[PDB]
Amino acid sequence: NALLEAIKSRVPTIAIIDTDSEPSLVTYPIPGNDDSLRSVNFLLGVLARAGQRGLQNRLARNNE
Amino acid sequence: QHYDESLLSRYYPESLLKSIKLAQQTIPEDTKFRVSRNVEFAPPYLDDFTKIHPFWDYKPGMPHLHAQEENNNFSIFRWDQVQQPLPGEGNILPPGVSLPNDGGRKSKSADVAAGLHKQTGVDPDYITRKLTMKPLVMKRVSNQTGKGKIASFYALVVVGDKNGMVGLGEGKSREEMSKAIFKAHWDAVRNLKEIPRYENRTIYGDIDFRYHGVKLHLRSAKPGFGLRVNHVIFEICECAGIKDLSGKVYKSRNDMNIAKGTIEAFTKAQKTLDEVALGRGKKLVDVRKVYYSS
Amino acid sequence: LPRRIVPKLATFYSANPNHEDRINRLERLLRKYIKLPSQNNNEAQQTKAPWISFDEYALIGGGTKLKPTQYTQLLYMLNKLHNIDPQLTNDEITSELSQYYKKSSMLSNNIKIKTLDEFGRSIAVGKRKSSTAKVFVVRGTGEILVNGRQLNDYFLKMKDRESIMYPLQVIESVGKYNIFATTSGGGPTGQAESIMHAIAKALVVFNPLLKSRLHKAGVLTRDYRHVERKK
Amino acid sequence: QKARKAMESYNELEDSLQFD
RNA sequence: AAAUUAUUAUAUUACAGGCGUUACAUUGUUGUCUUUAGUUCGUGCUGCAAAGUUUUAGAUUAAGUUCAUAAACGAACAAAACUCCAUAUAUAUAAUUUUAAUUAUAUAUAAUUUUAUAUUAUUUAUUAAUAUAAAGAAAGGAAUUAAGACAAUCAUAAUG
Ligand SMILES: [K+]
Ligand SMILES: [K+]
Ligand SMILES: [Mg+2]
Ligand SMILES: [Mg+2]
Ligand SMILES: [Mg+2]
Ligand SMILES: [Mg+2]
Ligand SMILES: [Mg+2]
Repeated sequence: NALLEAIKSRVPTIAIIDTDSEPSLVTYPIPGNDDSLRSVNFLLGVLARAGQRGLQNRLARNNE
Repeated sequence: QHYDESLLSRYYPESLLKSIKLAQQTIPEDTKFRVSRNVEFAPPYLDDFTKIHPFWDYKPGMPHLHAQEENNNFSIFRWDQVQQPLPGEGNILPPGVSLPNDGGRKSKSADVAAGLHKQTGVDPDYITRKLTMKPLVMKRVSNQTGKGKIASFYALVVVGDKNGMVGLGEGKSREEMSKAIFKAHWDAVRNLKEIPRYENRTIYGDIDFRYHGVKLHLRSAKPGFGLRVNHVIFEICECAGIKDLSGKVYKSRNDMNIAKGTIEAFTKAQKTLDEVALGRGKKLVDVRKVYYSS
Repeated sequence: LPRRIVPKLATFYSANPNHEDRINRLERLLRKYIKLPSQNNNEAQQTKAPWISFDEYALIGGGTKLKPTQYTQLLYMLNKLHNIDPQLTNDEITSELSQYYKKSSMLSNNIKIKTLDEFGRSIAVGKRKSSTAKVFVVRGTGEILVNGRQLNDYFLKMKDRESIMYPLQVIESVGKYNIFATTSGGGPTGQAESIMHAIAKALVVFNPLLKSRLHKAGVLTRDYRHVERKK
Repeated sequence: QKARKAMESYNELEDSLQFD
């Protein structure tokens, strides 16, 4: 449901794509195990820190 | 607190000073007033009661249970207007409600533009100024129920800006056809798509597309050829900005399925010269265009 | 400098953003203070848990979206934070919990400790059916007077006499008090049991530790049954 | 006859309202 | 300035009157009667479409009872809540001979009770059924939507 709404709403999407998952339904697939909390939290953590660095770079350019 | 006559005479009218003096000689200064929790004699707000409010007090001269005038001394001789107009601004319009002074001035395009902007973020100005809407199918359908036959109005409309953007929308209403067209117009704007156009006038080459039972054969045409196609396709081409086109519909000629098939054909069955060139790693030259170039 | 409009709550896209935000705030406190021990008086069943009503929480927790199970989840976390040992609690926890306490605390109670009067008498009123009884209990030797008359004179039925004695028999103080009972209305049974109810309520002043035994015997409960017009 | 043909006149009438 | 107008009586004629008519046709009225968590509307989504909106032939209670859940979400609608009565308590009023102050009647509060523990089940968890302990005066009622199908002359109101 969410993926189809994102398509209808032209919202880019990222998702973990397991071997039984349809890759073309998302803009940026990440092939990987989606059943383990460790694998999911490892991939989520990397994406979250990447976002943090972007946020820190935006707040830094405002200061200087 | 007891106040000297001087102070009280600078705020209260002379007619009421005698009452204040007598009350300050009968109520001792050390009176410990108690609050009544059974009967509420005073109003819920502070009021000296020195001025007669035009609305919250009885109208002077009007007959009522507590009128103090004699029955032959009332001063209301005209009964064509409301005696006590509402206080303050003169209205009780709820916060967030607007007085319906003007009715029938709405434009359904502006109503569609406002709703879609709030729901999807599209620009209202583009919808109300750049888009043209043309109804394609308008019929009544019916469902057989235990209570009886329930009729519904079905509307299929096409919208476009005549500059590449075209959309198809459908709408249903059990009440009136105008409501069905409003929904179809609303749906059509949400389905707006860009269609490739060769020289912004025609399609790229020829198209043989099958949409359900409809066989569509569309051919590109020379400049100034005009639209020589099924009437349903004509309206879509007009909205989309296609000027030159030839074609023939075989097998099913259901208007609804011709319209949807045409929109699908313009998007899924066309390839721009640029897209073909990049995919094949080749240069594609329009000979007619080069012949008239420097 | 450039400004934009963004959702206020991190849980905006959830079903009930307001409830989830409040739950997250409480969950953070329960994580930050996971180590703090809980009350050992919880076994003593401390009688303190004045949390806002489901309807009152719906003003702040999503209104119609609020589900009963969501309210149950709020109470499980409010109680857990509340049951942290009072000595080891901190301001942060109390600040967060304050907003969820019933505002009835704004006012005060309507109960004043009952005490013996100038003559050492405990006065209580009781009601049964249409009957009423006002009894005067004082420390004595078991003398009873009903409307100035001997007990055997006023109440002819021994079962009515036994009903009057029951509260004193529960606290085993039948020979420790003098009772001056005044009764009016209804019949012998209503008056005798109205006196029974009034003696039980008057005996609690002499020793408030015996109220639980009186309640358990059933003598402190007002019998609600009355003649019902057939409907 | 009623159901099928009644709307021909009304749906064209809807188009009458459009110009109005 | 004797004519006019008021009242009253009498007379005059359209009529008045009718427990005459449901084999007098309709409307009320009330009755019974099912229905009372279901319709309509808005939006979203699926199907080319008429249409459908999906879990779900959910759990649970004596019972919409209560709670979950799904490409549906929400509003209106009405139950329910609410509200009143009863009961418990507080304040006020009575110069306690209109006395029943053990009362009268205004206002307010309270519960659709609450908590710990053991046992048995469970969707086993922040759970129900149980028992145990603790706190409590707390234990009972009332009214309530719109439709659908049907009855009564209503000597209980009408219109023709
Ligand atoms: K719908
Ligand atoms: K008295
Ligand atoms: Mg997997
Ligand atoms: Mg007649
Ligand atoms: Mg007769
Ligand atoms: Mg469709
Ligand atoms: Mg719904």
